[PDB]
Amino acid sequence: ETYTEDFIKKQIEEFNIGKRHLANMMGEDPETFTQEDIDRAIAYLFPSGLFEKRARPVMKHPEQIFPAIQWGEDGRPFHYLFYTGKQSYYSLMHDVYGMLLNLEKHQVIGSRWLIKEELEEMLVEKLSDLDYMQFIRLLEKLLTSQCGAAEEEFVQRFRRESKKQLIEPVQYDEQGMAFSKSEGKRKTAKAEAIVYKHGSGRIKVNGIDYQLYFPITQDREQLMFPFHFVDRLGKHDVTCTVSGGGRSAQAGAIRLAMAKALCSFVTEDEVEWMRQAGLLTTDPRVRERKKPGQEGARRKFTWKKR
Amino acid sequence: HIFLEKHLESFPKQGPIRHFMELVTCGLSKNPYLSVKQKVEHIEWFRNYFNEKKDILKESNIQFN
Amino acid sequence: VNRDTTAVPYVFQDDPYLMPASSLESRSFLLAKKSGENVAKFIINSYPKYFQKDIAEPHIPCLMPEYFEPQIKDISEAALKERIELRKVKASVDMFDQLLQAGTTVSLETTNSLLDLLCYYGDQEPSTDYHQFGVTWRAKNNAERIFSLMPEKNEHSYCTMIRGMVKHRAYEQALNLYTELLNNRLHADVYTFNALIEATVCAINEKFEEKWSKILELLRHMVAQKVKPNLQTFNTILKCLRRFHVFARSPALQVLREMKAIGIEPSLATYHHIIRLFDQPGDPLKRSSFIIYDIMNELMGKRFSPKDPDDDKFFQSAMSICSSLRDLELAYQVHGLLKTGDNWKFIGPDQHRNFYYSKFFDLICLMEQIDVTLKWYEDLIPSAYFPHSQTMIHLLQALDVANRLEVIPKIWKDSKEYGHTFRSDLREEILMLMARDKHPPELQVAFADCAADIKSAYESQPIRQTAQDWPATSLNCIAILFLRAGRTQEAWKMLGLFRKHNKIPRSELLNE
Amino acid sequence: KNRAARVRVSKGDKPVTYEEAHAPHYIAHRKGWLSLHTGNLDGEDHAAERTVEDVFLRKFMWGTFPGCLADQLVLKRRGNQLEICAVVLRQLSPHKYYFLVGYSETLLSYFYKCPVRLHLQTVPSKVVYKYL
Amino acid sequence: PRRKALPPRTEKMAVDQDWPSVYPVAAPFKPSAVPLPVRMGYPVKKGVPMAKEGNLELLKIPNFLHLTPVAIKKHCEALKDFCTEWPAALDSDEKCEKHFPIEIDSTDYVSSGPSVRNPRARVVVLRVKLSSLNLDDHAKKKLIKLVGERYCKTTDVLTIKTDRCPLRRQNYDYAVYLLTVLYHESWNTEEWEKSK
Amino acid sequence: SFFTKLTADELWKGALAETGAGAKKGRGKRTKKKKRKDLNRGQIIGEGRYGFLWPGLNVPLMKNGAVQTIAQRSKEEQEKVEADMIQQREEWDRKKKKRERGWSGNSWGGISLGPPDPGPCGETY
Amino acid sequence: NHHTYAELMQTLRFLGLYRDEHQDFMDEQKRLKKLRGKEKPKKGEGKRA
Amino acid sequence: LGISIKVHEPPRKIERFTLLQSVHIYKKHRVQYEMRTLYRCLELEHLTGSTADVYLEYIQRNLPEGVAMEVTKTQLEQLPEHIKEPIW
Amino acid sequence: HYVDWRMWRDVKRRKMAYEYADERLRINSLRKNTILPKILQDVADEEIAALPRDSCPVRIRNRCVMTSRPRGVKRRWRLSRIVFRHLADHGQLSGIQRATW
RNA sequence: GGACCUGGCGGUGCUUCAUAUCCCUCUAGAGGAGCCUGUUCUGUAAUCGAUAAACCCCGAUCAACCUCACCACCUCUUGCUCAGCCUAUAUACCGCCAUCUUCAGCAAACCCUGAUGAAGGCUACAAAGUAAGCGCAAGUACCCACGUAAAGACGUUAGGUCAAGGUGUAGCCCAUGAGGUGGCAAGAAAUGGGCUACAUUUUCUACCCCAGAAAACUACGAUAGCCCUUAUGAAACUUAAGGGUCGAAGGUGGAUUUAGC
Ligand SMILES: [K+]
Ligand SMILES: [K+]
Ligand SMILES: [K+]
Ligand SMILES: [K+]
Ligand SMILES: [K+]
Ligand SMILES: [K+]
Ligand SMILES: [K+]
Ligand SMILES: [K+]
Ligand SMILES: [Mg+2]
Ligand SMILES: [Mg+2]
Ligand SMILES: [Mg+2]
Ligand SMILES: [Mg+2]
Ligand SMILES: [Mg+2]
Ligand SMILES: [Mg+2]
Ligand SMILES: [Mg+2]
Ligand SMILES: [Mg+2]
Ligand SMILES: [Mg+2]
Ligand SMILES: [Mg+2]
Ligand SMILES: [Mg+2]
Ligand SMILES: [Mg+2]
Ligand SMILES: [Mg+2]
Ligand SMILES: [Mg+2]
Ligand SMILES: [Mg+2]
Ligand SMILES: [Mg+2]
Repeated sequence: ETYTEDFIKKQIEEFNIGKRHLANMMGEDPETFTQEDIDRAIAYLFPSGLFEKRARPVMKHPEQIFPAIQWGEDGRPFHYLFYTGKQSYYSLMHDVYGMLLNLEKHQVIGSRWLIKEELEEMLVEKLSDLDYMQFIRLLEKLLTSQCGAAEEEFVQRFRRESKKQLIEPVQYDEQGMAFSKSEGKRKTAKAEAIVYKHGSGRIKVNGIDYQLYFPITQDREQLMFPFHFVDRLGKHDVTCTVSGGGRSAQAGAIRLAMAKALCSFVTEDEVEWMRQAGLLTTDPRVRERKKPGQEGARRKFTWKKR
Repeated sequence: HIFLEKHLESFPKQGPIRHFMELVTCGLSKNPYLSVKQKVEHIEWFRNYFNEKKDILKESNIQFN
Repeated sequence: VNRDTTAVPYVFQDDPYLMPASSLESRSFLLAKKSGENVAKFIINSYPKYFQKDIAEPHIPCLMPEYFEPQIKDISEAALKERIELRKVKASVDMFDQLLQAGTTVSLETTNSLLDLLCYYGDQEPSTDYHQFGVTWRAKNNAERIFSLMPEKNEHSYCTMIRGMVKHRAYEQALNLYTELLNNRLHADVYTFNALIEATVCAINEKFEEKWSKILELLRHMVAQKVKPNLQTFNTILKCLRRFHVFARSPALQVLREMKAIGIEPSLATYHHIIRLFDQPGDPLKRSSFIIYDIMNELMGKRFSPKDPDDDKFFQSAMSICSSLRDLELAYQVHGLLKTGDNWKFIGPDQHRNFYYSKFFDLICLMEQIDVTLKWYEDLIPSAYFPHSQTMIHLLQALDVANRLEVIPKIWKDSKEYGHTFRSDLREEILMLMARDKHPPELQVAFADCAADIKSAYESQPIRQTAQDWPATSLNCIAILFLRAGRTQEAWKMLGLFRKHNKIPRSELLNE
Repeated sequence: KNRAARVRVSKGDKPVTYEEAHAPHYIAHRKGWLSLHTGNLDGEDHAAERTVEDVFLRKFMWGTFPGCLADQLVLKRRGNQLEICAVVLRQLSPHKYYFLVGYSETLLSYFYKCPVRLHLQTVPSKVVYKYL
Repeated sequence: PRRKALPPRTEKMAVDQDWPSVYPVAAPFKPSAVPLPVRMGYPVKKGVPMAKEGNLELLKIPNFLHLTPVAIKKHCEALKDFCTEWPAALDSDEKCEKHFPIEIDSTDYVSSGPSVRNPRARVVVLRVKLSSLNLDDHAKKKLIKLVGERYCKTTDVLTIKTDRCPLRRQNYDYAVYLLTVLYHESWNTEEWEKSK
Repeated sequence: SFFTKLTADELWKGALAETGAGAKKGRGKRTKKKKRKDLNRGQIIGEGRYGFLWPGLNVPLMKNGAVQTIAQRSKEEQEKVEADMIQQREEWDRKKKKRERGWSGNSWGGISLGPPDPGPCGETY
Repeated sequence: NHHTYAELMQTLRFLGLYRDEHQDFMDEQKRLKKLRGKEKPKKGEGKRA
Repeated sequence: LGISIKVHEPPRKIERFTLLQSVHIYKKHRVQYEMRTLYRCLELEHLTGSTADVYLEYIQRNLPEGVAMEVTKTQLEQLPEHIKEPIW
Repeated sequence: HYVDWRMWRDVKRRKMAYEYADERLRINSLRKNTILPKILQDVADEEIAALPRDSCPVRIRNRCVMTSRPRGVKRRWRLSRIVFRHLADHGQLSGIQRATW
C-alpha cells in the first residue's frame, strides 16, 4: 500500500471536516477541540474493550497514522549515494568521518545511545546489527576527541526516577500526638500501620498485644528489625491492623508498613540505609499458578521412561 | 398456597395418614413452582389412593373414612 | 428529533447500493419487500407445525400461525357460525342447504349473519394468498335465493340486502327492494339510507333539477322514521353531486350549512368533495379562489381524526387548486396544516404524496426567492419525495430568472442520482442555458465539466434497440462550451459527428 | 501443532479477512465477538438456547443469501429484539435483497417469537486484510 | 447495465446540523451515515488501520452515537413531566426511618432473550427495627426467640425474607402477615411461659 | 441432522485430499485425480422442485403494469424446466472434457511455450 | 427438536428459498453412482435371498 | 433529572474451565477458556415511583448488547394499622 | 432427523420421564418415610417398579445436542468440548475467550 | 563399472556446550510392602481405540440399568429421517492434535556462481546474494520492566483418531440395519503410575504453636477384609460415606531411574 502526497492531502481535509462534526455531536466549540477530546469522544461513541490499544478505533491526524520517489522524470537519482542502497546511512557515516578529520587539522548518566529500531526511523532505511555498531563506534570516537560546540549538538541527536522513599505527611490527632500512617503488602496480606512519634514501644495488632498475636519468635523478630536498624527501640507506639494471608505473611506486611511510616521520624540518610537493607521494598514473590499438564507450578508428572 | 390444611377435611384427624399428609402440605406450601390447581391434584390423588387400600389399612388399625 | 434531510425513508436500507434512486425503484423496492412477507406468511400458515412452538414470555399472539381451515366437521347450527367467521362463502351456502334440508330450525340471527357475508362480497370468494368494469351482481346468485327461502324477515334482513346491491352496482334493483320494505311497515337504518342516495342519482342520468327533488324525498322519509343522519350520509350527497359541476355549486354549500346546525363537524372528506365540485378547468377561477380561503381559515390550527375514507384525498386536492391559482401564501397554510399533531398521515399513498409535493415544489420555485427555494429542495428531496423531470426543469427556469447559473453543475449531479441521467428534455435545457451566453473563465470551465459528463451519457445509453442519436441542439451546444472554456482540442473532434448524423451546425458555433 | 481457526501460510495469492487472519488467542485482544448476549455472564441463564439460535441463524443466512456474504454475521440482542448485521456483495439486484429481507425477518420472527431486524451493508468486493 | 452505487450522504452533511436526527435510536455503525474518518483494526507491518467501509470490527461495537450529550440533555428535558418531587421534609435517612420504619426490597432482572421470566424476582425482604414497634419487655423478649437468626442484636433490625409463593405480590402480603402474627403472638402470654 | 451439515468448501477439501501425506512424496497415482465441481454454477435464487414463482425474486415483480401474485408452475411446465436444466449441465461438462505433439507423443521436446512474458519497462518479445 | 429444523429447511429448499450445499453435494454423488452402477437395490429383491 | 447518584465498581469475577486440546488421547495437552464479568453499581437515592419508572425505562431501553442489569428497589412503607396497638 | 438412534432413544426416555414424573413422586413419598405401615410401603414398591423402564430418570443421558456425544459435554451449553471449542475458537460464543494468567 | 553431488549414518575427530542439564554435585521421591488404578498375558458366550521417545487415572472433567458399540435369546421390515450402518480403509481426507519446538528456521519471486551438471551461495578492515509472506521477536493476559502462561512456523514420523461429527471409495439392504429381555467385564502371573505407611521432626487429645499423655506381640500401620446401618436410585454383597470388628505385610528399599533454580 503506497500513499502518495495527493492521497494524504485529501485525508488531511477529511480529518478537519470530521473534527468539526465530532464537535457538533458532543456540543463543543470546534476551534478549541484538541486531540485529547477526540480520543475521549471516540472512546464513548465507539467503546472497545480490546486489550490491544492499537486495535481500537482511532481518529488521528494522517501524519501520525500513515508511515518518496528517489529520482526525477529524467531518471537521475537526486542523492549521489543512491546506488549504495543505504544512501541515508552512508551519508551519515560520510559526515561523521568528515568531522573527525577537521579535529586533527586544527588540533553521562540519564542518556543512552539511539537504539537500532529508533535509528531506522530517522533514516527510513533497514539496518543490520553490525552497521549500527559501526555507527556507534564513530560517535564514541567523536566524543573522546576535543569536539567543538557544533559537534556536541550533532551527537546529542542520537542520544536519548530518584530512588528515594516518599515520606508520609506527619498528622496530628485530637490529643495532639504526631504520627504517620502507611500501608504494606506481603503475598496476600495487607497491613496498615500507625506510628506515633513518641511512645513506650507498645505495638497492638488488631487490638491485641503483638506478643499475644505473634507467638512465634520469628514474627516478633521481623517487627523489631526496622526499629533495631535505626537504633530507636522503645521510642514509638504502633497501632496496626493486618488482614489476610498467614502467620508469616502478616508480619512481613507490618514490617514494611512500620518501616515506611518510620521514615518520617528519621533523617534522610537513615531512610537510604533502610532502603539498602531491604526494609522499604515490597517483596514481589507470590504463589505461582499450576499448569494444566503438570503436577504443580513447575513440577512435572512422572516421565514413564520405562 | 401456604394454608393447604383446608383440603385435608376428608382425611383422618389423627393418625399416621395425617402426619404423612401434614408433610405433603408443608412441602407443597414451600413450592413456588406449582399452582394451587396442581397442589390439590396431589392431595386428591392420595385421597383416592387411601380409599382403595382400605382393606390394607384395617389390618394396621387405621379407619380412613 | 426531526427528519433527516439527507436520507431516504426509514423503510429503505440505509446503503448507497440499496438506496432507491428513482421514484420507480422507491415503489418497486417496497413491493418486493412486501412480497417476502407474503411468501413467509404463505409458508407459516401452510406449515404451522414448524412455527407452533412458543418460547416467548409474555405470549405474542401476533407471531403465531393463523388457522383458516374450519375444525367442526359436523352439521349443526354452531358449525355454520364457524364457517361464517372465516368468510367461507361457498362452504356456508352449501352447508346451509344440508342443514335446511334436514329441517333443523335456523335462528334469525344466523341467517342474517350469512346474508351479510354474501351481500358484502356478492357471492364471491375473498382474495387469498394462494390456492372493475361491469356489474358483479349476478341474477342467479345465492343472495337472492336464500332471501326467498327465509320464512321470517326483520329489519336487518333488508338493510343488509340493499347495501349489498348498491356496492355491486345493482342500484336499480335496490330501489325496487326498498318499496317492499315500505310495504312491510318497517324502518330502515342510516346505512341503508346512505346507499339509497347513491343508487338514486346513479340509476338514471337525468338532469340535476329532477334529481334534487328526488333526493329530498329520501331525506324527508329519513325524518319521518326517527332516523338520524351521520357524516357519511352527507358525504354521499356531495360525492354524488360531483357530476353536476356548475349547478351543484350552491346546493352543495347548503349541505355544508346543515351539518353545522345539527352538530356534525365536517371532516377532510366533506371539504374535499366541495372543492372538486367547485373546481373546474376555467381560466377565471373566481369562485374557486374564495371557497378555498374560507375553508382553510376554518380548518386552520386543527387536528384531525379518521372518520371517512375520502379524508386522505383532501390534501392533494387543495394543492392542485393552489397551483392553478398560483398562490404561494395559500400553499404554506395547507402544508402548515399537515404538520400539526399527526395530520401528516392524511397525505395519502405514494401516488398521492408525490403529486402533492410535485405541485407544491413547482409553485415554490416559480413564485418565491431563489434562496429559500433551495432550502425546500434540500429538505423535501430526497427524504420526502423523489423528483420528476418536470421539477428539475422547473428549478432550472428559476435559476435562470435569478441569474444563479453556478448551481447547474449541482442540479445535474442530483438528476443522475434521481434517475434522470438519460432524459432528453432535461439535457436539452441544461446545455442551452449554460451555452446561452459567455461567462467568466472560472464559471465557463465548470459548465464544460458538466458537458463532458453529459456527453458521456449520450455515448453510453441503456437502450440499445435503436442507434445512438444526438439531438441537433445538444451537439451544437456541447461543442461551443468547449471552445469558450478552452478545450479547443476536443472541440475539433465533434465536427465529424455533425455531418455523420446530418445535424445542422449553427452559425454562432462557426463564427466563434 | 495447533490448527484451530488458523489459515496456513501460502505463496501469497490467498486473500484473508481480518477475522480470518487472527487466531483464537486474539479473540479478546484484537477481535471482538460475533454474538453479544448476556447468557454467558455470571448469574445469567439460557446460554444454551441463545447458542442454538446463533448456529441456525448463521446457516439460514448462508443458504438464503448464497454467494452474497462477504463476512461473518454480527448477531446483536437487546431485550426481545434480535439484530442481524451483515456485509453483502453488490452482485445481486436490490429487488432481490428487499425480498430476502422481508422473508427472513418475518420467517425468523414467527420461529423465535421475537422481533428480528436485518441490516445489510453492501460492499463492492470482499475486503482484504492481507494476502497469506 | 450493472447498477452503480450512489455517493454516500456523508458528503451532503453539514458541520452545523442536528446529529440526533441522524441517529435517533440505537442502530449499527453505518459508514455511509457517520461523517467521521474513524479507523479500526491492528495494522500490518508498515500499514495503517482498516477503514470503516466494510469493517466488521466497528459493527461489533455497541455504539453510543444515539446517546450523545446534546441528545441526553434534549431527551431528559422532555421527561421532566413524568417525574414527581420527593418530599422535602425527608432530608436525611434518619428522618425517613421515623415515618416509614419498614423497608421493602424487590429486584428486577433485565437479560436478553425472548422470555423475561426470572424466579429471582419473587424474593421479598422486609426489614424493620423493633424500636419502632409498640413492644414491651415481655413482647420484645419473646419476639426475638421466635424469629431466631432473623434478628441482629447489633442493629436491632428484624429481616423477613419470603420466597415461598411464585409472585412477588403474594410474598409481600405474606411478609406483612408474618409481622402481624408475631406481633400479636408476642403480646399474648401463655400458661407455659411461667416455667422459664 | 441439519446441524451436522457443512459447507461446500469443507466437503470438497476433504474429498479431494489435495493436502495429505500421499501428495507430499510421490505416494499417489495421477491416473484418476478427483476434480472439483461447482454445484451452484447453474442455480437461480428462488427455483425449487415445487415450481413456485416468487414475485420480485424468481420472476418479474410486475407484469403488464400490475404486481404479480404467488403462483406455482404446473407439472407439465415444471417437468420441462428440470429436463432443460440437465441439458445445460451436460453441455457445460462436455465442453470442459487438440494438441500438437513434438518429437514423440509423450515427449516434451519440440513443444512450443509461446513468446516470453513482456518486460515491465515496455519490453515485448 | 431436530425434526422441525430438518423439516423446515427441507421444505424451504424445495420451495427454492434455502440453498443447502451439503445436499447438493450428496445429490451429485448419488447421481454419479447410478451412472457407475452403484445404485441402491429394491427392498426385498436384494443381492441375498 | 435531578437525582442523587453514586458510582463504584465491584470486583470483577473470572470463571475459568479447561478442555482437552485433541479429539482423541493426548490428555496432557489441554486448552483453558474464561468468561470475564465486570460490574458497575449506580446507587441512586431519594427517588419516587414515577421518577424511577421513566429513568429506568430510559436507561433500560438503551442498555447495550452484552450488558445485563439487576435493579434492587428499597421501598419505604408505614406500619400496618393492626401493628399499631395490640388486640387486647 | 436426530444425529443417531442413541439420541432418539434418550428423546423418548425424556418424554416418558415427564409423563410419569408426578405418579412416581407420589408413590415414592409413601416409601420415603417411617410413618406408614410396611404393608402399604411394600405395595408401593411393586407399583413403581412395574412402570416402564424409560420413565426412570436415571436412564436419561446428557448428550450433545449437535453430535450426540455422551461424554465430554458441558452442561451450560449442552455441547461437547469439540463443538464448544469450534464455536469459541471462531468468536461465536459471547464472552468466551482463551485464558492466560 | 569409473568419478562426483545430496542426505543419512559412524563402537568418527576437534571445539564450544547443555544451567534443573549430559555426568558428578544439592533436595524429595520411584523401584522393596499393602491398597487404589491402568495395561499386558490368561480366562470368559461376551466390545473398540492409544500402545519406544510422543501408550499406559490415555479418549473417560469417568461403565450398577442407561451410557453400549459387546454376547445369548426373541422380535420388526420404506423402518425417528425423501431411510439406515460404531461396516472396511486414518495408507483417500477435512477437522482437532502430538512430536522435534526447553528450535529458528520455512519459502514464493528474482539474481549470480559452477564452461548454463546434480548442486551451491559466507568473511563487517566484508569476498554474491537480495527477500514479501510464515514463525520468532515485539505487543498483549496475569501482580510491573521480571517471571509464568499463551504463541511457536515450514517441514519430519504415510505419527494419532472413519468410534466426536462430517466425508471420498468399496461393501450390507428380511440385515453388517432397528428395537426389546437377561448378562459378562474376572484374576495364577507380570508390569506402569499413584495413595498410605514403616514412626519419635513420631502417635492420640486439647489448642491452633509456652500443654498433658502414649510409646513394640492391646505400640506405629489398611482408604483392605468381614458385619451392620445410612445416602442416592425403580433396582446396591455390589456405588459412596460412617460405625463396629479385625490389627497383616511392612522396620526406609539392589541394579536402575524421575522431577525440580
Ligand atoms: K555425509
Ligand atoms: K510396591
Ligand atoms: K490425520
Ligand atoms: K467417523
Ligand atoms: K467410512
Ligand atoms: K507403585
Ligand atoms: K494413622
Ligand atoms: K519404595
Ligand atoms: Mg507437591
Ligand atoms: Mg502415443
Ligand atoms: Mg501441545
Ligand atoms: Mg431403600
Ligand atoms: Mg446415569
Ligand atoms: Mg482392554
Ligand atoms: Mg450393561
Ligand atoms: Mg495417520
Ligand atoms: Mg498407521
Ligand atoms: Mg513475558
Ligand atoms: Mg505450553
Ligand atoms: Mg510469542
Ligand atoms: Mg451392530
Ligand atoms: Mg440389557
Ligand atoms: Mg474396616
Ligand atoms: Mg491397630
